[PDB]
Amino acid sequence: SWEVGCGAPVPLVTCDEQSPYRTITGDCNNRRSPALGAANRALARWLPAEYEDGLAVPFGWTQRKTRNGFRVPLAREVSNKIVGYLDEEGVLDQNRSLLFMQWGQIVDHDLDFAPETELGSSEHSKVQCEEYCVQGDECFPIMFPKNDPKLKTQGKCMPFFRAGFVCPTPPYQSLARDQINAVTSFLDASLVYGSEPSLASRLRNLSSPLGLMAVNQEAWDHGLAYPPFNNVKPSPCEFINTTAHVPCFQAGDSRASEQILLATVHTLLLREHNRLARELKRLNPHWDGEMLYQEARKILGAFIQIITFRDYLPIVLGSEMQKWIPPYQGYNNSVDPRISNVFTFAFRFGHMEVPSTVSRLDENYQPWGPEAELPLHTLFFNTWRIIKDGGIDPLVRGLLAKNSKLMNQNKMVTSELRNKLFQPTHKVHGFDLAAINLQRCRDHGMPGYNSWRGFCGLSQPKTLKGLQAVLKNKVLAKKLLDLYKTPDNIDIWIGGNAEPMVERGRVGPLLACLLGRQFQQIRDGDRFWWENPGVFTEKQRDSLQKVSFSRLICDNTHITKVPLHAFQANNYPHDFVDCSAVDKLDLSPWASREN
Ligand code: HEM
Ligand SMILES: *[C@@H]1O[C@H](CO)[C@@H](O)[C@H](O)[C@H]1NC(C)=O
Ligand SMILES: *[C@@H]1O[C@H](CO)[C@@H](O)[C@H](O)[C@H]1NC(C)=O
Ligand SMILES: *[C@@H]1O[C@H](CO)[C@@H](O)[C@H](O)[C@H]1NC(C)=O
Ligand SMILES: *[C@@H]1O[C@H](CO)[C@@H](O)[C@H](O)[C@H]1NC(C)=O
Ligand SMILES: NC[C@H](O)c1ccc(O)cc1
Ligand SMILES: [Ca+2]
Repeated sequence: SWEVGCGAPVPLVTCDEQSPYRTITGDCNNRRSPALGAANRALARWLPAEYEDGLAVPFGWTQRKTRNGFRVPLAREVSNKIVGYLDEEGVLDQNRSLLFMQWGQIVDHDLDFAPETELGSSEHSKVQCEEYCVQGDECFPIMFPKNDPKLKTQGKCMPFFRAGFVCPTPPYQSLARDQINAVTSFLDASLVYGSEPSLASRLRNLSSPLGLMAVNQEAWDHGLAYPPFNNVKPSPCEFINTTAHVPCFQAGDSRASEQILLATVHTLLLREHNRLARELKRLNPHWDGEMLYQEARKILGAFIQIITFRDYLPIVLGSEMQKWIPPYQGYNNSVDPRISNVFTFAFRFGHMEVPSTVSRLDENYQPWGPEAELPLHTLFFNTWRIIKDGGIDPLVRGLLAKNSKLMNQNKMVTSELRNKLFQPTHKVHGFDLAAINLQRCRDHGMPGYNSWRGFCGLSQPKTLKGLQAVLKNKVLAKKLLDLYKTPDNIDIWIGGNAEPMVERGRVGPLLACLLGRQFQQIRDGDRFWWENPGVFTEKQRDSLQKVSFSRLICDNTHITKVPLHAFQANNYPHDFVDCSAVDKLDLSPWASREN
């Protein structure tokens, strides 16, 4: 064991038996194993890690080390030969709104986050990766192949730093490297409220005992709130327009400002917390701030759970939904509610659903201004377009009226993500999320595509024609075998996303299984699930079900025309109704009288 820099948590905390609310960290959810699902613990390993050295090192690291007898291809080569495409025409999903993509990023962010170590690294090590493309320690650069346009204009590589892990702790037993999940595994609004005490406290409005989340003091949205700005230099949201000097938002999850629709969604969630606190106070003016914060949080946590499991999962999983996520039976305390490492790659299917543009739409759902449509890449780390240029209402309208990209075997990831991605700590709109996804797959020691096929009770192709029949695509299978030379060596991100979609869904069979299990586990294994007997009252539960994204939008913006089913492709004015024709969240059953 080399003296490599690493972060390892202790990390223990004590538990309260009677507590009616979740902890911030997610500790104490499970009584028998209180750290299960808590943040800052290892991602769970559904199958043993697969490293080149049966050790931390990742496949692709040493030149002369093969995987199953073949060299693994460069992540950027796979990306260029398989993931990329020119023509954006015909790629939109005729029956998914762009809100469908956006919820998935939201749900992803609630559940997992494996930050790189590099933030905790010496400046000489950061600059050595970028400036010289030299592989060492964490630094694991994505090298360009020879016929790559980025060679000519960017250098010999893209920088990349290995994910954080729980660092060797005694007895230096032979355990493979285990990456950290930095947020709570429970679907618990941790992206709004935080997964650590210190952040969760900074986000709160202490000053007024009304249980409010802190809001921006420097700017407002026709009176409605924005999240506070976050103080830290450098701020990537500053770097992208140094004239506008509008920093990133400060939210319960670090990645909130990564793109403008995510920030929009986080802004909707904040507002609902505050709206709930106010109305609860009215009902219960005797409740103090803590009680009002906790009861609102709890309501918002259920809201995310209902929207995800009632509205989102059925239309991702389609015909496999019932098989993996059958109706609820109550809290089972022997279920592992931890997020698996493989899930953090499975759920990147979202990436194939991101389209190349974003639109702002007026109150007649017509283009908001002369440059109302914008290219996705101009919107990475871009808070100024919100603050300065119309607020969230136009952006929300385009989440409703515009469409997600459909996954498609010869048009996988838009070039806005595949060539023009911006990352903090690098200066250029020049990165490739697909390449990064593959490198990270390796970084995490992921078993290859057949291991997971076999895990999920599915066949394991060994030849070209085997592969063709599974992918139902001769040319893609050809390109894959040319790169891999086998299917055992195909990285799970690209293998799982290549399979045609299941009926009524938007992922294939392998991903539906992987995702399927995970979500079933995080519902069944959660002591605070909204429907779990005892968490809410009977009467509370009849109000809670009524929720809808539509209602969330009406309540927290000045939009009055929304569809009933928001994840559907909805075209206005046909599929749009007056806000009034939509159910509310009835808060009466929260009035807790003396008697
Ligand atoms: C413009 C929209 C989006 C962009 C630019 C984006 C970009 C990124 C980037 C750069 C990462 C970190 C990659 C790494 O360091 O390994 C990431 C993480 C991730 N993204 Fe996205 N993403 C977007 C939306 C989505 C959507 C819609 C989904 C799925 C619905 C999704 C799923 C994920 C997952 C699962 C992770 C891994 C989180 C983890 O670290 O555990 N993302 N995204
Ligand atoms: C659109 O999708 C929903 C599932 O989200 C489905 O119920 C409906 O039939 C779909 N419409 C069409 C035309 O496929
Ligand atoms: C805290 O709430 C009070 C109203 O109760 C408000 O005037 C103040 O702006 C809030 N502070 C922050 C930082 O949101
Ligand atoms: C920067 O923001 C200002 C407004 O604050 C705007 O007029 C300008 O076009 C923006 N520039 C870029 C390069 O995005
Ligand atoms: C609880 O989960 C475990 C997982 O192995 C399973 O064996 C058992 O069927 C579950 N119990 C109930 C009552 O659902
Ligand atoms: N927070 C900055 C970083 O580039 C990032 C941004 C967005 C993500 O979804 C994941 C990671
Ligand atoms: Ca969570």
